[PDB]
Amino acid sequence: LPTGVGYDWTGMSYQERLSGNQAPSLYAISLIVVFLCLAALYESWSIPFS
Amino acid sequence: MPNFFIDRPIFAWVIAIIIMLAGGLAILKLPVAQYPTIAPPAVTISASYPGADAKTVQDTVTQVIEQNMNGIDNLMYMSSNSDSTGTVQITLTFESGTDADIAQVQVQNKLQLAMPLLPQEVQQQGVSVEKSSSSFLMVVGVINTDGTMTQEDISDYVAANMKDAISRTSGVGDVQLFGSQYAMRIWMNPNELNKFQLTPVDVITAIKAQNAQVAAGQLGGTPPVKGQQLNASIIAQTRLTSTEEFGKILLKVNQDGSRVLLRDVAKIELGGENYDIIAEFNGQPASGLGIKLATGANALDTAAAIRAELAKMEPFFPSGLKIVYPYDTTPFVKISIHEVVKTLVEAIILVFLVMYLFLQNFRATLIPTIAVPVVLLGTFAVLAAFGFSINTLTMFGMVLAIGLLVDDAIVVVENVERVMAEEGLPPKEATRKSMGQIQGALVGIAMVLSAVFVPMAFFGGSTGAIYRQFSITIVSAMALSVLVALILTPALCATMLKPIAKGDHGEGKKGFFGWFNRMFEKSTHHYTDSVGGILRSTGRYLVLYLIIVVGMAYLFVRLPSSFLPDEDQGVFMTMVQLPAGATQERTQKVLNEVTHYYLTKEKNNVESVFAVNGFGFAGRGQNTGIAFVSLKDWADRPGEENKVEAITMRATRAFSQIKDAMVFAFNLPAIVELGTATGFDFELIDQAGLGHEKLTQARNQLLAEAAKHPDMLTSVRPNGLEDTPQFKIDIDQEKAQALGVSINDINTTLGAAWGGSYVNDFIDRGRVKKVYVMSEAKYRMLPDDIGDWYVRAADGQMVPFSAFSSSRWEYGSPRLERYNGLPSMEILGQAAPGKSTGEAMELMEQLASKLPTGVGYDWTGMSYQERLSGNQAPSLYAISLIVVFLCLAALYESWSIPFSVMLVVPLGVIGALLAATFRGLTNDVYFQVGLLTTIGLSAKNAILIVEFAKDLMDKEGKGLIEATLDAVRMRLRPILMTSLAFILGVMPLVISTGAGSGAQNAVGTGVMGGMVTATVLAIFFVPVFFVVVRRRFS
Amino acid sequence: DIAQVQVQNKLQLAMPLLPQEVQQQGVSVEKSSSSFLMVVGVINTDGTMTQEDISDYVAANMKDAISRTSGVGDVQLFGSQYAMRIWMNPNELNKFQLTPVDVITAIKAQNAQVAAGQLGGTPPVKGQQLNASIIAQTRLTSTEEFGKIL
Amino acid sequence: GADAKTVQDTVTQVIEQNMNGIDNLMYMSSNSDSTGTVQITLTFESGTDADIAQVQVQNKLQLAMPLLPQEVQQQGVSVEKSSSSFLMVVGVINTDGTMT
Amino acid sequence: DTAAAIRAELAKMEPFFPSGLKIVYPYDTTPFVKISIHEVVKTLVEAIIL
Ligand SMILES: NC1CCN(C[C@@H](O)COc2cccc(C(F)(F)F)c2)CC1
Repeated sequence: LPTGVGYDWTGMSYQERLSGNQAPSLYAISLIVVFLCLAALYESWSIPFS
Repeated sequence: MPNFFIDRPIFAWVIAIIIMLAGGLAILKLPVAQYPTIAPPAVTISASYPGADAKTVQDTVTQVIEQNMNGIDNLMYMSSNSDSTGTVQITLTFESGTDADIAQVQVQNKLQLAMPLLPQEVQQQGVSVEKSSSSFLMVVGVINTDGTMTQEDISDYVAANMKDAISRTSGVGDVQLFGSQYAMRIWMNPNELNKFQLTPVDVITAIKAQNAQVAAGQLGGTPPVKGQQLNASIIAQTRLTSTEEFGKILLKVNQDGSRVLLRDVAKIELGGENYDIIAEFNGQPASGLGIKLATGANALDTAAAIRAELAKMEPFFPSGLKIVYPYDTTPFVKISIHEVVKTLVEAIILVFLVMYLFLQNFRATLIPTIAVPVVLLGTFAVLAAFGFSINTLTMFGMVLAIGLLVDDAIVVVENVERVMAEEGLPPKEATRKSMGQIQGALVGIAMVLSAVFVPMAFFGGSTGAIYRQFSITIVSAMALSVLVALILTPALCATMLKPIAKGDHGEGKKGFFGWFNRMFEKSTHHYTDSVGGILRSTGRYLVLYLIIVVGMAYLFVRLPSSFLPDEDQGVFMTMVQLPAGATQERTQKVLNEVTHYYLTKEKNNVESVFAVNGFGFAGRGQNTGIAFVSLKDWADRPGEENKVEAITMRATRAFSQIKDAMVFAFNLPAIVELGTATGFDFELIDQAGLGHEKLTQARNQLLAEAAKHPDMLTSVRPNGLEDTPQFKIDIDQEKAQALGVSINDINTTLGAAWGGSYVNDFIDRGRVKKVYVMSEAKYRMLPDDIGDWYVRAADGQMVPFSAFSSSRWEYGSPRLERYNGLPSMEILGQAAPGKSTGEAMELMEQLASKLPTGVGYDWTGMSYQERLSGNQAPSLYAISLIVVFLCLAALYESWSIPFSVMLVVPLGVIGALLAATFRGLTNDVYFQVGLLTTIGLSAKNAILIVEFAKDLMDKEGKGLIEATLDAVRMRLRPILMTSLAFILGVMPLVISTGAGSGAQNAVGTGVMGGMVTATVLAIFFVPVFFVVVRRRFS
Repeated sequence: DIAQVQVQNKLQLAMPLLPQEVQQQGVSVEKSSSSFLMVVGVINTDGTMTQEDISDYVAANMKDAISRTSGVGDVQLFGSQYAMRIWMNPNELNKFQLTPVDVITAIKAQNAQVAAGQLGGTPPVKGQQLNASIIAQTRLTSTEEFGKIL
Repeated sequence: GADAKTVQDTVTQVIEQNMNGIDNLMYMSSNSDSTGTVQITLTFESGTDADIAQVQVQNKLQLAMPLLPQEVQQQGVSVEKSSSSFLMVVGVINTDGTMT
Repeated sequence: DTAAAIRAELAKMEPFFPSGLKIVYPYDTTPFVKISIHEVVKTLVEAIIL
């Protein structure tokens, strides 16, 4: 479009964009948390990695 | 717990990783501000009644609003000012912890119901309720370097183009315009008005009639006919848009057929809504935006965003328009926080170096280098959890807690090291033995330091809010340090430390390290022998301890008290006060002299001067002014003579020679949200409707009586303006009726001509702007100009003001004050040197008790806080002392041994007091928190010494003297190395002289002195206390 | 607090439609118990003050501060504050061909405080040396000035 | 009686000027109608206390209220928690046909 | 607490009253509350003694 006209998402689309944006960080944090829990419980890094 | 995590090092590492991740998340998400919310929440009501004196505003606005300020929750007090400029300013102060949003909504809601009772002009101008408990994050000035734009033009441009985008910047909480939009000014000529048979009333009526918005209707609107096909909105008369349109307004058509327009009887232009205040930046016209930071926002990021937005704006500006920053204290905040962070990092590095010097082991040194940062990150996480921010108080509290953190890490690592070097056990078994030795002591120490530091969180008022930051920070740091010492440090010792031979303690090494080991062994032997000799003659050293306690009490009573050190923030202020009746031009001349002096005699130090003519502090008028002087960067102002204190002293000395003006230069308070010192704010209330004159007489009597006590009260002065001449127009309404002149017309003519009248709005370039009608300046200057104004009568003949009104000169107040809804006068003072604030307050109460009947008094401001939180300290610390005794008795399973530990407080207190006294520092907040930290470290050392001694006495058959000597021998090294690390860490704070050096010196000098004397004295006084206690109570 | 906030937010929509007398008297929104926390009476032992004098003293010197005390939800004055009372005589109004409308207009015109402006007010002319507030008609303060209203 | 442009410049712009700086504000959308009506919906972050947000919006709206036309003030500027979806529609008819 | 605050405010007012003016408390249930709670506390102490 011409210069000076931008866009944005509002309402349902805003929430959809937020969910999509924050999904990968959620996955990374959950994987890290599970890895740390396994390392704490089984007293190892090999078992968490496997 | 220590044994659990020695077999599970990975679980300890997982806990540490969780703590570090939480701390990092907090650091990324924490707010940053110079100070937290310290002032009690306050809500301020502002109204304007143009052209009105103080009494008119007070009787028509102030009292009406004050009589409706009922049913508002958590209100400490209320005060109000009514100024001769026509403005009422009412401040309602609520208790700390009150929800500022709820207080503001309640205040405005009670005012919305009071609104119908106010004059229509006040309603038209609007009454605004705001939060005055906060200050400006930044001031962005806009100047014109070509002279093509006046102050009004710059203000209008800033309003139209800059205010919106600045307000939309992230983190910006509020934007106040230093100016106002354009206003359609109608400058009336009384001669032309009389020539064309007109008055100001006619001008206002014509403007209202011919400049309005009319609701027209709609074509084919519902309910329509059964065959309508077109529906359109009808547009009709709309507001005017240009000065030419206003000039064409028709006032009357003469009999001969001539047309009288508005331009015929007046000049039409685009001026300002108000002309009371003129802002200049280095002598050039200037406008500005005052930006307040939003709640929970990062001050540094917000300032950076504001600057980025301004830089984006720069290209589109009209030629000659420039952006300046007269009040930029953000650099001070940045440098202060950076200095604190550098202090923390250098403290960690020095801990590493001292650990390597004393233990000569790389992994042992690494262990604290891991432990301490974990505790710091956890402390950041804890601050974020409880809704705290990164500010000066919290960061200095962290600096203070570094001592305890490093002490814990050093204690654990050094004890494991010593067990390895003595018993020859491997790292795991040695760590088990060490933690079995010291874990109960660590837990008891955590409890004791909790008892020591928690009570500060329960102080009341602004001082209590200040102390709560340190309390929470240090308590969280200490708790996390203890948890780390119980969880991670044992695991790190068990997994990282290498084995050491049974008999190896560095003697066989060569070089500097071998020499140091031999010297330390010899010093330990000498110290052990000296302690053994001391224990044979404990009575002499008990007498010496009594001497130390007496000296401590003497120094404490002789040490002056304060709140916060005054800082060189790169800016300061200069107030100009001219005599009563001085006009804007005289104040402008004086401010020009001040600006010339600052830009010539201090050109090497001053970067710019922002002179505001029209309002100073504690008043606003043509005779008052304020200049905000900005200094160059500290790197460009080296030496004591080039700092704010010296510059202000020199400027005041230079300005003392200015005649017919009081010009006084001074520095900002530590927290600008409070104007506070070692002084008192006192209110003298008219409790029986005596009147203004009797209240003035009572105030004068009180001032004389206070001046008759120079040894206790200093500079007791009123915080207000004296009565000034006023011009009274006494209208004889009988003559007006006889001449057929309506008194309403007379009053409207007088007010519109001399006071100015707001008529209605108009749409300029798509923005609503006010329309003002006022007399042209030439005809409303002097009393004689009153004769130039005529008013039509019922007969149609003009009558002069002299025909139905007389004039004279009287005396009246240019500023009327009320406290708690009653007339009042404010008196500021301070206790004389060597006298406490409480004594000055008591003397002022005694002097007030001898005042005329019907005159009461009250304490407001900091005096109110003093009167509430007066005796709370000693009780809070008697509770703390009792809880410490109980915790120590639990730890040692003895009702008497706790005293041997508790008797160590004076050893550090005396050193802190001596260091403060020699350097001349005061008993301020930073000194007190450093004193508490020194007491905590000394108590920790004494607790460990007594624990070792009692363990030797009980778990082994060793005697009292033998156990004490062995305990002190074992504990000498960790004590000395921790003290060395902390002292070297605080050297930069002690020696600092740059930005933020006031707080740095206040924190560092007391810590240095207390730590030095605690380390020196405790190492041979704690054994004496333990031996004496065990002998007397066994 | 929120209940009162919402109630007042709805009431400020109706306020413009209420009669001007109701607005001038003052619409109030309280959040208080329906029963008195206490009753603070005021008497005169010497007997030198009438009930009206005591009521006026309580209203003018005691009621407002008590209403501002925290926790006080509502205050009911067992009496009333003083006001300047004009007891009209219809026979004398008819004698001079006057009505209560004329009396009210005269009171409004001759008992007022007017913003009269300033000497040397801003924007001033160059060389202006004097700045003073102009004082004009002030509100009457006694029961002798109202009696002199023409 | 004011078109969309005039009411926008006189009301909507003035009101939305002061709406910046309110806590937890995701965004805001306003519309100005030819009948002089103005709506300004401020959508806050999920989990925000709606009552506190309404109180803050009222506090910021006071700073603009006196700057609006007197006709607006006579009609009244309302601030209230809003929803954009109908929970239900309850219709009413007459089965006799007697009522219009 | 509100009754205590009211009494404190009245105490602040009294010094400036006209001659003969006096404050009385024709209706106040707070004394009943004080004596009731005190009586229950007394019964507790006597119960411990018994
Ligand atoms: N109509 C307008 C005309 C222009 N001025 C502007 C001055 O207020 C700016 O001066 C300052 C600068 C910095 C801080 C302050 C503080 F003290 F308020 F924090 C005041 C106000 C009224």
